[PDB]
Amino acid sequence: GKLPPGPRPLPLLGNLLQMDRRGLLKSFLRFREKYGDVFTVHLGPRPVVMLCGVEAIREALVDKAEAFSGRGKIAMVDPFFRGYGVIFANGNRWKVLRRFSVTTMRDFGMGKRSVEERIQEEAQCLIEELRKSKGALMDPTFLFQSITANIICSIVFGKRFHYQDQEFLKMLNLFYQTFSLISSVFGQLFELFSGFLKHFPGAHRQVYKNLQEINAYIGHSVEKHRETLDPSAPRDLIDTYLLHMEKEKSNAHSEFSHQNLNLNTLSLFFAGTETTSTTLRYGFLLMLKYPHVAERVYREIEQVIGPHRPPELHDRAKMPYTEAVIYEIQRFSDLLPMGVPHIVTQHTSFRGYIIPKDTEVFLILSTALHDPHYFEKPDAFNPDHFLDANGALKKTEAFIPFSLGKRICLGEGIARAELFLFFTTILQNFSMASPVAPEDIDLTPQECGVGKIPPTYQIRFLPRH
Ligand code: HEM
Ligand SMILES: OC[C@H]1O[C@H](O[C@H]2[C@H](O)[C@@H](O)[C@H](OCCCCCC3CCCCC3)O[C@@H]2CO)[C@H](O)[C@@H](O)[C@@H]1O
Ligand SMILES: OC[C@H]1O[C@](O)(CO)[C@@H](O)[C@@H]1O
Ligand SMILES: CC1=CC[C@@H]2C[C@H]1C2(C)C
Repeated sequence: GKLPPGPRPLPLLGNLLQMDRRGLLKSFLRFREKYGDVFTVHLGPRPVVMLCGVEAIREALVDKAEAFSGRGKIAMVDPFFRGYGVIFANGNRWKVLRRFSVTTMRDFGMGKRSVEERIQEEAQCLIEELRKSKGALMDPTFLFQSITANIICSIVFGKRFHYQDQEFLKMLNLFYQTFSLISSVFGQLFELFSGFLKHFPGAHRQVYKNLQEINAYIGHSVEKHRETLDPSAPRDLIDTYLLHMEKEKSNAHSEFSHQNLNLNTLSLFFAGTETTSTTLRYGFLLMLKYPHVAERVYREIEQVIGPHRPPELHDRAKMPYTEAVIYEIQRFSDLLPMGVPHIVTQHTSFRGYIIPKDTEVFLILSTALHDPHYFEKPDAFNPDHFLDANGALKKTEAFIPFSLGKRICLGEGIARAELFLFFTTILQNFSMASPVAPEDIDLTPQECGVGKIPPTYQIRFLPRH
C-alpha cells in the first residue's frame, strides 16, 4: 500500500548516515540483511527501490515489463547524454533507437562479413601483435580495449584501427579513465548529491570533457560519411542512419537527429568496448591466479580445436569446460553489480507494495550472480559452478549479467562471441606468466560502483612450443 520498507531517511541527506564507506553495493547488501529482497533507499533527495535475487528481478523485468522497462539516470553521465542514444533513451525515442540499433548490429548487408568473421580476423591481428610483443610484460588493458573496440568500429565506421595508432589509443584511454571515474567513490557520492556537487570542481567535469572529446571524433566522422554517402550502397551503420535521417527530414520531431546519431554511436562504442574488455582483464587475472584452470582450458583447446586451426563459434558445444570458465569469469567479475538504473513507467503493484510512476529502480544483478542456492561458495572463483557431475555445461537462470526483459543487453550475442573467440584464440597460442605468485594475486577491484573494475596488473604472453 506504500513503498517497500527501508532505513529511515533524513531530510537533505536521505539515508547517507546509514550507508557503508565501502560503497553503494555494500550499503545495499547490508540493507538486504535487514529488509530482505525488496527495499527502498533514499539516495540524497530521491527514493530508489532495490530488487535483489533472480526471482524478484525476473518478476519485475519479465512478468511486469509494462511497468519496469524505463531507463533511470546515472548522475555522472546524465549531463552529457541527456536522454539521447539507445542506453539513456526512454519512450518512443528508445523504441526507435533500439529497433534501429538491433537491426544494424546484426544485419550488415550482402557481401559483408558476419560478426563471427570480424572477431576471427581481429583475433588473428591480436595473436600477431602478441607474437611481436617478445614475451614482454604488459598491462593488457589497451589490447583488450583495442580488439573489442575494433569489432564495433567495423560495424559503425566500416574500418578497424591499428594497435599502434596513438589517436586510437588516446580515445581508448578516455573510455578507460571515464569508466573508472564513474565507478569511483566520488562517482557514487555524485549519485546521491549531484544537485549540490554539480556546482563544484570534480570528476563529473572530467567525465563530461572526456566524453565530448570522443564525441568530437564521431561528429567529424559523420560529416565525412555524409560527403561520400552512396544511397544505393550504405557502407556501415552510420550510412544506414543517414539514410533514415534523409527519409524523415520533413518531420521536425524525427528521432533520427544528429544528437541521437552522435550519442547513440558513442553509446554503442562505450558499452561495446568497456564491458567486454573489462571482463577480459578480469579473466586473465583469474588465469594468473588459477593456472590449473588455464591449463585445463588449453587441454580442451588441444583436444577439440588443435594447435593451428582458428577457433570458431561451432566449437563451443564441444567445449563445456571452456564455456563454464567464461561463464564463471562473467559471474565472478560481476561487471555491473547494480545493472543500469531503471524507472517505473506507470503506477505499479509489486509484492504488495505500491511503486508510483517515475520511481527509480536498481536491479541488483550481483545478488543473482552470487546466489548461494545456485552457486555453492559464490565468493570463490570456480568453473564447477557451471558444470554438472558429468562435466557437461550446466546453465542456470541465476546467470543474468546482461540483465533481462526489454532493456536486456542488445550486445549479448556479440559479447559472448567475443569472449569465447578471443579467450580461446589467445590460450591456443600463448600461456601466461607474471612476476606475482598465484597465491599472492589480489582480486580486489580497483573500483566498485556502477562498474566493477579489476586492479592493474602485468602479464606475459609466452608463445607455445
Ligand atoms: C561482458 C559484456 C557485457 C555485459 C556484462 C553487458 C551488460 C549489460 C547490462 C547489465 C545492461 C543493462 C540492461 C538493463 O538496463 O537492465 C546492458 C545494456 C546495454 N548494452 Fe551491454 N553488456 C556487455 C556487452 C555489450 C556490448 C559488446 C555491446 C555493444 C554491441 C553492448 C551494448 C549495450 C547497449 C546498447 C545497452 C542499452 C540497452 C537498452 O537500454 O535498450 N553491451 N548491458
Ligand atoms: O572537430 C574539432 C576537433 O578536432 C581535432 O581532434 C581530433 C584529432 O585531430 C584526431 O587525431 C582525432 O583522431 C582520432 C581517431 C581515433 C578514433 C577512435 C574511435 C574509437 C571508437 C569511439 C570513437 C573514436 O580525432 C580527434 C577528433 O576529430 C581536435 O583534437 C579537437 O580540437 C577539436 O575539438
Ligand atoms: O534472454 C536471454 C537471457 O535469459 C537467460 O538465459 C536467463 O538465465 C540469461 O542467461 C540470458 O541473458
Ligand atoms: C551499458 C553501459 C555499460 C557500461 C557503462 C554504463 C553503460 C555505460 C555508461 C556505457
